[PDB]
Amino acid sequence: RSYPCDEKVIAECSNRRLQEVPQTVGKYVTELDLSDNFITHITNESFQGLQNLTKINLNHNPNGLNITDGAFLNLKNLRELLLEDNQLPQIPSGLPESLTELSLIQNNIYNITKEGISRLINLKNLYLAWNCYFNCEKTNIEDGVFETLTNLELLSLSFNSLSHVPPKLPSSLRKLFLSNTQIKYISEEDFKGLINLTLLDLSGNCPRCFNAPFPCVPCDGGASINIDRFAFQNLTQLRYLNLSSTSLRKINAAWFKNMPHLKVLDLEFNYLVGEIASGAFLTMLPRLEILDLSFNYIKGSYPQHINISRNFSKLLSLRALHLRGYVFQELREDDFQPLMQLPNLSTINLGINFIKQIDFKLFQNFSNLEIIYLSENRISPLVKFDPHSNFYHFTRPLIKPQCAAYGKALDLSLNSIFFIGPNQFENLPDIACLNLSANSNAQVLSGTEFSAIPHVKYLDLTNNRLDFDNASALTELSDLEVLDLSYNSHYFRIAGVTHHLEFIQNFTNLKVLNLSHNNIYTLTDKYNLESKSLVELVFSGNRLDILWNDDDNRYISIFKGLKNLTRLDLSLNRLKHIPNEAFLNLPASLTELHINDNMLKFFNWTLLQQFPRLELLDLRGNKLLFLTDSLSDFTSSLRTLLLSHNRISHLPSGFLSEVSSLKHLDLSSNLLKTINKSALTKLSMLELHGNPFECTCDIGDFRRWMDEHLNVKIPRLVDVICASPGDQRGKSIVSLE
Amino acid sequence: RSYPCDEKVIAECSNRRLQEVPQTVGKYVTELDLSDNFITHITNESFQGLQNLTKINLNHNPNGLNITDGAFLNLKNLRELLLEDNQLPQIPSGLPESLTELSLIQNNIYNITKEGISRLINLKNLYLAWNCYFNCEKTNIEDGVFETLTNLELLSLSFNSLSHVPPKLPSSLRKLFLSNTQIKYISEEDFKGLINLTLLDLSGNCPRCFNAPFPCVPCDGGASINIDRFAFQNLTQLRYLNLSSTSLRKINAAWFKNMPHLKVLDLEFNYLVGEIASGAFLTMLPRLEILDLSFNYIKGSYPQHINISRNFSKLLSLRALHLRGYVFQELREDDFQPLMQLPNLSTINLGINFIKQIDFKLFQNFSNLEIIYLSENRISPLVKFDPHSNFYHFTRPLIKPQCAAYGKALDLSLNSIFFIGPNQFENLPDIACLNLSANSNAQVLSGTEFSAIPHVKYLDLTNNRLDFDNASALTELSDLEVLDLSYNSHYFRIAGVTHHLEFIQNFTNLKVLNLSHNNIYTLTDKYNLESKSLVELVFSGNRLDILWNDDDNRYISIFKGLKNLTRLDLSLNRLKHIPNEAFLNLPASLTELHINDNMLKFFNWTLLQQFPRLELLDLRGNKLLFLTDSLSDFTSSLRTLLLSHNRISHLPSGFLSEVSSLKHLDLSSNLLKTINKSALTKLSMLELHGNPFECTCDIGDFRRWMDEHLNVKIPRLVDVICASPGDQRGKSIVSLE
Ligand SMILES: *[C@@H]1O[C@H](CO)[C@@H](O[C@@H]2O[C@H](CO)[C@@H](O[C@@H]3O[C@H](CO[C@H]4O[C@H](CO)[C@@H](O)[C@H](O)[C@@H]4O)[C@@H](O)[C@H](O[C@H]4O[C@H](CO)[C@@H](O)[C@H](O)[C@@H]4O)[C@@H]3O)[C@H](O)[C@H]2NC(C)=O)[C@H](O)[C@H]1NC(C)=O
Ligand SMILES: *[C@@H]1O[C@H](CO)[C@@H](O[C@@H]2O[C@H](CO)[C@@H](O[C@@H]3O[C@H](CO[C@H]4O[C@H](CO)[C@@H](O)[C@H](O)[C@@H]4O)[C@@H](O)[C@H](O[C@H]4O[C@H](CO)[C@@H](O)[C@H](O)[C@@H]4O)[C@@H]3O)[C@H](O)[C@H]2NC(C)=O)[C@H](O)[C@H]1NC(C)=O
Ligand SMILES: *[C@@H]1O[C@H](CO)[C@@H](O[C@@H]2O[C@H](CO)[C@@H](O[C@@H]3O[C@H](CO[C@H]4O[C@H](CO)[C@@H](O)[C@H](O)[C@@H]4O)[C@@H](O)[C@H](O[C@H]4O[C@H](CO)[C@@H](O)[C@H](O)[C@@H]4O)[C@@H]3O)[C@H](O)[C@H]2NC(C)=O)[C@H](O)[C@H]1NC(C)=O
Ligand SMILES: *[C@@H]1O[C@H](CO)[C@@H](O[C@@H]2O[C@H](CO)[C@@H](O[C@@H]3O[C@H](CO)[C@@H](O)[C@H](O[C@H]4O[C@H](CO)[C@@H](O)[C@H](O)[C@@H]4O)[C@@H]3O)[C@H](O)[C@H]2NC(C)=O)[C@H](O)[C@H]1NC(C)=O
Ligand SMILES: *[C@@H]1O[C@H](CO)[C@@H](O[C@@H]2O[C@H](CO)[C@@H](O[C@@H]3O[C@H](CO)[C@@H](O)[C@H](O)[C@@H]3O)[C@H](O)[C@H]2NC(C)=O)[C@H](O)[C@H]1NC(C)=O
Ligand SMILES: *[C@@H]1O[C@H](CO)[C@@H](O[C@@H]2O[C@H](CO)[C@@H](O[C@@H]3O[C@H](CO)[C@@H](O)[C@H](O)[C@@H]3O)[C@H](O)[C@H]2NC(C)=O)[C@H](O)[C@H]1NC(C)=O
Ligand SMILES: Cc1cc(-c2[nH]c3ccc(C4CCNCC4)cc3c2C(C)C)cc(C)n1
Ligand SMILES: Cc1cc(-c2[nH]c3ccc(C4CCNCC4)cc3c2C(C)C)cc(C)n1
Ligand SMILES: *[C@@H]1O[C@H](CO)[C@@H](O)[C@H](O)[C@H]1NC(C)=O
Ligand SMILES: *[C@@H]1O[C@H](CO)[C@@H](O)[C@H](O)[C@H]1NC(C)=O
Ligand SMILES: *[C@@H]1O[C@H](CO)[C@@H](O)[C@H](O)[C@H]1NC(C)=O
Ligand SMILES: *[C@@H]1O[C@H](CO)[C@@H](O)[C@H](O)[C@H]1NC(C)=O
Ligand SMILES: *[C@@H]1O[C@H](CO)[C@@H](O)[C@H](O)[C@H]1NC(C)=O
Ligand SMILES: *[C@@H]1O[C@H](CO)[C@@H](O)[C@H](O)[C@H]1NC(C)=O
Ligand SMILES: *[C@@H]1O[C@H](CO)[C@@H](O)[C@H](O)[C@H]1NC(C)=O
Ligand SMILES: *[C@@H]1O[C@H](CO)[C@@H](O)[C@H](O)[C@H]1NC(C)=O
Ligand SMILES: *[C@@H]1O[C@H](CO)[C@@H](O)[C@H](O)[C@H]1NC(C)=O
Ligand SMILES: *[C@@H]1O[C@H](CO)[C@@H](O)[C@H](O)[C@H]1NC(C)=O
Ligand SMILES: *[C@@H]1O[C@H](CO)[C@@H](O)[C@H](O)[C@H]1NC(C)=O
Ligand SMILES: *[C@@H]1O[C@H](CO)[C@@H](O)[C@H](O)[C@H]1NC(C)=O
Ligand SMILES: *[C@@H]1O[C@H](CO)[C@@H](O)[C@H](O)[C@H]1NC(C)=O
Ligand SMILES: *[C@@H]1O[C@H](CO)[C@@H](O)[C@H](O)[C@H]1NC(C)=O
Repeated sequence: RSYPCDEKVIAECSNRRLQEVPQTVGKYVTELDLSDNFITHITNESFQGLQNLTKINLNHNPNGLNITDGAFLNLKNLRELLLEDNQLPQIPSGLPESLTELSLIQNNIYNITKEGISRLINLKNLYLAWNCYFNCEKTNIEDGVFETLTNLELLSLSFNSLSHVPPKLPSSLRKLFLSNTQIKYISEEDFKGLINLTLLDLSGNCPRCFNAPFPCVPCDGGASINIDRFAFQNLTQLRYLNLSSTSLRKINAAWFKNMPHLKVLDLEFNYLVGEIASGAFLTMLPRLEILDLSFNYIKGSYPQHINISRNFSKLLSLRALHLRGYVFQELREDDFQPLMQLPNLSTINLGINFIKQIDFKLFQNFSNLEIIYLSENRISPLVKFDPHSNFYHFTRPLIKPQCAAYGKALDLSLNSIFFIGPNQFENLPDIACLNLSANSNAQVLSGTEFSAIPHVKYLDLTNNRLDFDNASALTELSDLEVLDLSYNSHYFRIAGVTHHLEFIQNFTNLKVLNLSHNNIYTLTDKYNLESKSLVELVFSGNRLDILWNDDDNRYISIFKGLKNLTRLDLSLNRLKHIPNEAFLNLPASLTELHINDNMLKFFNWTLLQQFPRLELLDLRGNKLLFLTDSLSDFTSSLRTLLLSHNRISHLPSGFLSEVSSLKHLDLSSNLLKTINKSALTKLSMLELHGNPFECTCDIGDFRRWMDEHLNVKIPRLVDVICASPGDQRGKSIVSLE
Repeated sequence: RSYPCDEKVIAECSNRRLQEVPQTVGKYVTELDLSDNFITHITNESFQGLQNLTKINLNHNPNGLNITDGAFLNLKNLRELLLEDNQLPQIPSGLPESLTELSLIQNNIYNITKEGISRLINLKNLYLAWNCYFNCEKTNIEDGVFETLTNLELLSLSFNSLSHVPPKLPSSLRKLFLSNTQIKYISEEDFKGLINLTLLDLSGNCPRCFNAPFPCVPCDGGASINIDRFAFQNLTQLRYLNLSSTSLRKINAAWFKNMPHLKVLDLEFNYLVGEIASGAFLTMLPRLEILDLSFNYIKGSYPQHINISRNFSKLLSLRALHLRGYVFQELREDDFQPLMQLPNLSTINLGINFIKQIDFKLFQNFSNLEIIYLSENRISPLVKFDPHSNFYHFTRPLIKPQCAAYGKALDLSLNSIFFIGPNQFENLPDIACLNLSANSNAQVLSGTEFSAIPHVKYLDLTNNRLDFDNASALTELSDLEVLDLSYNSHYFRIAGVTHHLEFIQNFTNLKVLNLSHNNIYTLTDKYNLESKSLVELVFSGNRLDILWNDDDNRYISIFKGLKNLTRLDLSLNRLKHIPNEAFLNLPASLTELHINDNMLKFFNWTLLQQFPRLELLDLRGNKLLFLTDSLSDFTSSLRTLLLSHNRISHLPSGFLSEVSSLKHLDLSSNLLKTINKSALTKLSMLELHGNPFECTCDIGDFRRWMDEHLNVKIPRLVDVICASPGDQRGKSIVSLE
């Protein structure tokens, strides 16, 4: 059995509290990840007899790291070497020339000398970020240090006190990163011989200090980055340009004269309100797809409308427009006239703009609109950290891909819609995906509210105060497949009416329903509970304990009518015990059942006979004390059984040698002391970490079983620690002799 | 020493896990509180030799309670008897006739018979609430059961299935409570002989269901409470009338014809929008002081303005007007014209109305306005449970009394003020108290924002995103005494500027400052830190650990400048150790010092010599392991010393016999095993509960000290449990022989 690393050939050996490099690693290993360990020393004997290695990860070691000269030199096949967050005072000496990837981020490297990297001619990707950052005083770049690296495609020098663009850069460069490098002025000679440059990042130089995870210092006298007219004169191949947080007031149109392939342009966190109103540079970008002009607002300025230049109609290739934090009161049809002529424009981002009123008729004017993002605005009822991240642009999808896949998406979440008005969805396009999350919506749903958009397939109504007790609630949305009513708190509770879940029956296509954290302790559905389409139900964070503890036993067949249900989540329901009759009434069509994070003192395993389709049973975070011995007689379909964070002290005799269908069995964080031969198949995984094991002679039977059943993978063996005796405490069960 | 009760003559014996009534109670005791105990049986021998008792509290027993016939009959001086939440099936038989107060709330009493209460002629206050509630089917009231009780002033029958008003009620009645009693119709004969009635509560009968902590069922066909024109024709002495949640659409003015003393009128949770627009009943209330018409809104109706009847000018005695949940878009000067002529109107409650715009010039039109409550509205930047509770009306003060005491109060909390506009406080009265809490205000304070109201003495700016790095921040408010910047998260952090607390110096009257949970780990104030007015600083939930762990020791005199400081809160600062030099730099003028809920491993008691005014030292929730023996040489002013929730295993020899000024010493929830004679004055209190005491022969020395020092009060002796041996485990240290 592979110890302490997990073989897959890639060997995962990260976060295992290793004080030194393990010599128990196989010679056949090509990739070794030793990150997040307490390793302090690296020598030539650390990777002895490992010529087959290509990738070595030694990040965040310890919790600095001492590396001898030519410690990696013996490895002729080493191509990737990650040495991030190691507190290295300089570049490691005698590095192998075979390297193509090198990452030296978050170290104390203040000098980029020829003695360290000039020998490495095979380097393709080089990362030297967060080295001389707020310590430093200036990063010493040796004259023509990168000139010898003629095969360098990517060079990241971001987050370093540079002041000036490094001279004598290789012509092979395709991606250049110089973010937060204190470079105030850019000249024509800075990017002269870079004919193959596709990416240029100059963000955070003379910045507009906002919500940043890193220290921000703006330039003296509110100064902007000074870029010469002829600075980007020979960057014909540039596709990506990042000029975020550069305190720009004006954009010279001449910068894009010899730039006809520009695909992405980042201009967020600048002072360009005037440039948005009249932009000459907009006629210079016919191949631009993504444009970000976010958080460009004037401090204390709340205008009536957004001033969009007519030159926005010249952006023929535009697919995405990000106009967050412009801050304006009203959006009219006339204001967005230049964008209406754009054929590829599918995404509009108007989040965090505090817009009070929008003339929603303007969105059906667009040719190919797919995403309308209006989150964190003020629309009211209408009546009659990691360094390898994009810090200034949001990479996360604006709408959940599950929602957006159905069709036209509209996000009206975190607004002032405290009730759905009769003209709320007036003159709106054919929306298939709608988000009305955290609007504090206290609407009594009757089946008249969503009449204007009756083709919604995915509806997010989370964190509201909605009333869906009426049988005709949401019935106007016949094509509805997904309904998310998570964290909904009833504001007009009626005894003998709340909760009335009769509305779900009327839907012919509703497959996914989530009424989690709704605080359902009362049901009034006289007849239970039919839905021939529903496959997934999330009933987590409710009060099933109250419902099933009922003296009259009224809610005994609460989910019996859902004869198509495959997944059921009953977690966080404060369940101490499930009545035998109530469990038998659960749909026999279930494949996945979650009863985790409850207070279950006991569980009737015999009742599993009425569930012949059950493959997954989640019983984690409960108060279960014992297990069954005759599990084979109750189940023959169960594949995954999660019993972690329980009070199981003994494994019954003939448990593993009963269930033939079982593959994954989690018994971690329990009260197991020993595993016997009698208790000891198609099992592929067995979790046992965080158990108080007695490392004596009684554990010997289970150790022999581990060597006899090598295929049964036991994860994180280092966390399978002995509780007693004192001399064996701390050590792993596999480390015994 | 009094055990298990604490003598004060009133004997507190509540929540002490008592399975039976203690016989160790003194005969001199007049008041005994045995509530929240596990007592199951009550007999005539339970209170034997206690003739001096007047008040007995047996509430929430157990966690029902079995009482024998005439168990209390032997007590001739018993006047008050509380028997709440005891699961009593009927009224206790053979109760003493001497009783004046009786509470039988939250029991299973379904019958009010003559055999139980008719003998009790001395009864003044009777409470029979939550007895026949949602079980029941109807509460059986015997004909003329209350008729014999000719001395009854208060009768509460609230939360019981009554259906009809009980006939033959005593003429002595001053307060009648009939809330949520299923009484749909009120006739002239219901309150005929009640000439001395001052209070009538009929709330929750035919209700408008809302966020109620109790079950709510509205009347059939949206029915309102039917009150006869002459139903209140003889209630001339009525001062308080509660008609909340009665689904009223119209108020008959005839109900107040013979009611000239009505002081308070509750009409919340009804459908009286039309009545507010035109109310004939308003001319019938000249002596009315408090009027509540909250949550009267029309469902789905968001009107442009509030329609206030001109008859509101006839409410000459009005002091408070509560108009929450009316729901309207804009408030104009003309809309509040009838209220402007009212001389006593001091409080206006317009909370939860979603008002987008208010013409703030209308508030200076009022004669004696003191409280302007506009919380939970939509004002944006202006540019160029217990049964004895009032369930329908808010009893809590609208503005904190400490704020309101300074003068005219304005509450604009939980609104849309994301920045302070130039016309935000345009045409506003002389405000001395302002609340701008939870507005998500990201304003860069410069000293121009609060220009229109420069007489603010108390300013609440909690839960915002404010920037106060500018030295001229809030300096326009020269008379400012209290500034609350709690939970403020800086949205625009600048390295070398954030945090800059230079603004505090300019204030000549700032006494109290609260910058708690501001996450202050960086300071840039080149010179520390003068303020000759500040007496209290709350620096809790910050990062003093980072500030004092500084390699250059820049923030060593962080609070030295505040030469008037008496109270300093340094809790939740993640402090593991305080540097000796940094502690000496704290103000000598201090009287109260809180360093609680930190991670302090050690504390230098010697440094207390530079603090001759220190009376209170809070060191709770820390990791302190040992104490000093020569405390007398370091302090002679210390009165209170809180050391609870620490790791103190030993009390040094000559600790109590050193500090003569010490009165209160808390050593609870520690690791103390025994207290010696050598370690064993003006001490009045000594806390030691939750300590692992070794109840052997070594504890005997401390037990003798307890009997010798009876004046040194040890609270909750039942919680001072032995850890070892097994036979003594669970028992109290005072229970040993
Ligand atoms: C200024 O603006 C520029 C341009 O917008 C930004 O540049 C981007 O920066 C991000 C973050 O550093 C880059 O993202 C990284 O891309 C790597 C390559 O992935 C591409 O190629 C593979 C195939 O080889 C595709 O599968 C994939 O879809 C991509 O097309 C990834 O390897 C990186 O992944 C990392 O994160 C993930 C998720 O956490 C981990 O699982 C990985 O292990 C890994 O650590 C990452 O996604 C992006 O490529 C850059 N743009 C371009 C065009 O190259 C600047 O960041 C921005 N500056 C600032 C300061 O904001
Ligand atoms: C209310 O309840 C609903 C229903 O449960 C919730 O919606 C589901 O949320 C889960 C996440 O919690 C979604 O599942 C995730 O989908 C990701 C994307 O799936 C597509 O892409 C992958 C490839 O990347 C394909 O294999 C797949 O077939 C899909 O086409 C997956 O990447 C996620 O997988 C990862 O996490 C899971 C654990 O969650 C691991 O088991 C995986 O190994 C993997 O690491 C994941 O499956 C799900 O799609 C959502 N469903 C719907 C209909 O939206 C709501 O979120 C919930 N609401 C609230 C507020 O709680
Ligand atoms: C930011 O920081 C400030 C300053 O610390 C906080 O404001 C103070 O908050 C405390 C409570 O946390 C307030 O103290 C309370 O005052 C009440 C009223 O006292 C006045 O009236 C009595 C007579 O009724 C006078 O004797 C007294 O001198 C005052 O004039 C008291 O009733 C309270 O007592 C309760 O607590 C004590 C223990 O502290 C118990 O012994 C009592 O039995 C009782 O239960 C209490 O003393 C204080 O007045 C506030 N000051 C100001 C200026 O507002 C802010 O709350 C804080 N902000 C946030 C968001 O945390
Ligand atoms: C409807 O609108 C609401 C509100 O706008 C929206 O809720 C938001 O959902 C997102 C996505 O689920 C939440 O963001 C997440 O935040 C957690 C931390 O709290 C992160 O872990 C998430 O992922 C990050 O980390 C991953 C790596 O582990 C990355 O791969 C990934 O790119 C992320 O960086 C994620 O960011 C967000 O917190 C909520 N907001 C609120 C207010 O609830 C909801 O999802 C919308 N629904 C639909 C159908 O669009
Ligand atoms: C309907 O309105 C009336 C009048 O406003 C409400 O009466 C008030 O009820 C509360 C709680 O029962 C009383 O307060 C209690 O007073 C005692 C004695 O002072 C005190 O010991 C308690 O701690 C508590 O403060 C209050 O006195 C009483 N008002 C009057 C003038 O008697 C009634 O509660 C309302 N009904 C509902 C269901 O909301
Ligand atoms: C300024 O406005 C805010 C927001 O309304 C005020 O905060 C509110 O403070 C009160 C207590 O003073 C909290 O209400 C209740 O407190 C009782 C305990 O006294 C508790 O039992 C209730 O459950 C409830 O919490 C209220 O939650 C709190 N609101 C927020 C958002 O924090 C603030 O006190 C006002 N300041 C001044 C100076 O008036
Ligand atoms: C001086 C000034 C401040 C702001 C201002 N105040 C805010 C309050 C909250 C938030 C977000 C809202 C959603 N959740 C996270 C925080 C954003 C802002 C902004 C802008 C858009 C950055 C706007 C203007 C015009 N002037
Ligand atoms: C159908 C309908 C619903 C509402 C409606 N929506 C709300 C959302 C939140 C809150 C509060 C706000 C502060 N925090 C606690 C909850 C109150 C309301 C109300 C009223 C006043 C009850 C209003 C009208 C006219 N029609
Ligand atoms: C690094 O290791 C070498 C091993 O020869 C040792 O001589 C040197 O002192 C070590 N340096 C540090 C900083 O640990
Ligand atoms: C770009 O470089 C080429 C090669 O030296 C040259 O012909 C061309 O004139 C340069 N562009 C500009 C605008 O100077
Ligand atoms: C984007 O627009 C161009 C015309 O400007 C068009 O040729 C191209 O096909 C569009 N892209 C897509 C993905 O359709
Ligand atoms: C927007 O739509 C309206 C109505 O169809 C039309 O009159 C107007 O010309 C459109 N404008 C643009 C630029 O799409
Ligand atoms: C349920 O919705 C329908 C449709 O609007 C409405 O007629 C009916 O009155 C609603 N039910 C209740 C109880 O209000
Ligand atoms: C769920 O219902 C659909 C029809 O709406 C059906 O195709 C599917 O097979 C059903 N699932 C099960 C497991 O019966
Ligand atoms: C399981 O439930 C059945 C009834 O459905 C009952 O006969 C059996 O005794 C139960 N077993 C346990 C362990 O409670
Ligand atoms: C109450 O106590 C008496 C004591 O004489 C006993 O006879 C009776 O059975 C008890 N009843 C209950 C319900 O505990
Ligand atoms: C009730 O009021 C009427 C009219 O004022 C009066 O005639 C009658 O005597 C009153 N009854 C009592 C009991 O006061
Ligand atoms: C309330 O108003 C009346 C006149 O309607 C007046 O006589 C009385 O003094 C006022 N109350 C107070 C407390 O001033
Ligand atoms: C309100 O104040 C304005 C301006 O002083 C005045 O013209 C108007 O008559 C006032 N109205 C009332 C009813 O107080
Ligand atoms: C500080 O406030 C003053 C007064 O408005 C302003 O002139 C000054 O520019 C502010 N400081 C900064 C750094 O903006
Ligand atoms: C503040 O300190 C000065 C020092 O001269 C003193 O005169 C003044 O009384 C103090 N004020 C308060 C409120 O303690
Ligand atoms: C307390 O601090 C002083 C210096 O101010 C030092 O001499 C003394 O040793 C310290 N005592 C402890 C217990 O650290």
